[PDB]
Amino acid sequence: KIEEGKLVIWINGDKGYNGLAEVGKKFEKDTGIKVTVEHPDKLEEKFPQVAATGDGPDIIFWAHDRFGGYAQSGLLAEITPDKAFQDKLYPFTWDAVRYNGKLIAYPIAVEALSLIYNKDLLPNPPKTWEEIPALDKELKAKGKSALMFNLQEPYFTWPLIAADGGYAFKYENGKYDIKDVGVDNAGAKAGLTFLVDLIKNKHMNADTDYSIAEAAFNKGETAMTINGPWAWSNIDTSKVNYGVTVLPTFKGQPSKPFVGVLSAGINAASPNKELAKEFLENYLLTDEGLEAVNKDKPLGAVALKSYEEELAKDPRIAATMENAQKGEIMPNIPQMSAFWYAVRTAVINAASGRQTVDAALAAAQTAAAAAISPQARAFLEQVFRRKQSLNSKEKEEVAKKCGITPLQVRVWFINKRMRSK
Repeated sequence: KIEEGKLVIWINGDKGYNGLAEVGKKFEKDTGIKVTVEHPDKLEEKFPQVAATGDGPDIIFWAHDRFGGYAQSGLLAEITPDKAFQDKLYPFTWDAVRYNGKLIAYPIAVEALSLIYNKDLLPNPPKTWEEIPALDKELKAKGKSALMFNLQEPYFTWPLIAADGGYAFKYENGKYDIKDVGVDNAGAKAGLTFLVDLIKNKHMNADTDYSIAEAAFNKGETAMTINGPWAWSNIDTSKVNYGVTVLPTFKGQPSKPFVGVLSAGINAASPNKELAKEFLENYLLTDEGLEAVNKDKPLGAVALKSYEEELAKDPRIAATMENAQKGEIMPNIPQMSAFWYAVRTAVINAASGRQTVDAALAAAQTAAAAAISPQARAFLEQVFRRKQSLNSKEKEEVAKKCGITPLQVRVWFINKRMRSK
């Protein structure tokens, strides 16, 4: 589908989509072409599902880590800005959206998590994770808690897991080794054990999610939280007097948040590629365009040099970049999705007691390193249960929705049907 003559954009609900729509209005006013902005739930999972059949938005916004998978599946159109335009954004942001030699998206913002604390409840935030238990005990005696953050998404817990040595994929020569995962090494175990101990010792609740953590902090119930710039807006309206700073250290090591580059990709099936290019290059990626988005929900640090250097005057932005500096820009390779799913499961199981820390991370390593991820395998079985044979078109479709190779799909089905007698 995807109607030619207009632009449909998808951006996560925690971002300034209303601000983005304002940029869209400007675009429509100048060009006459309508821009509709939508914020579907689980949009990063839905995109492959719809784009696999040539449908979906013309433009998709998400951190660069999901884009290598999309590009590998041929769901993203190559972008080719002139050197003049590329010079307007930091070289490392273009690097983040380069896959197999091709730029596959326009960098927008550089996202990194930071420690957010209530200045009135804690004028001096802890420098180490180790201090949190004792700090929490004190606050509890006052009917308050020390720390609350989303424990359901590995994005928020990864900074601690990686602090003492945990890593996603090993960067050997000049590439990531998809078979060398570091979610089960000494550093990862130490990090996760500390997190589980916090929950075990009633310093945090295993079911605390994004909404719960945000409500408690903006209510003055907890002294600290971990989140990104997009959340500053709601805190401002809460009147809570907060500060944004470097994340606590662990075992004397800095927390290492995975840094994401919020980027805009163009659907390979879009019949509005030139219009998408014009919108992104001439309207959004301008000081005026980004400011409009920022006004709705803070983008944090950005890729556009001219705007980043103005934002740099803001201490919350310096804090964001300081944390970004301590962590690392995440890989954009296809396997990142399996990685995230693996850590998500491990943290949830370790925190609930379904698995010991060692058992949880052992399974995480296997899951993240698997040639066919558990998610992909599950999808394959669902399809197989309905049809044990697929033609070329169907195989291509399944692969795209799957985030796996067409040959992988083909051989899996063959192996699945093999018999001996």
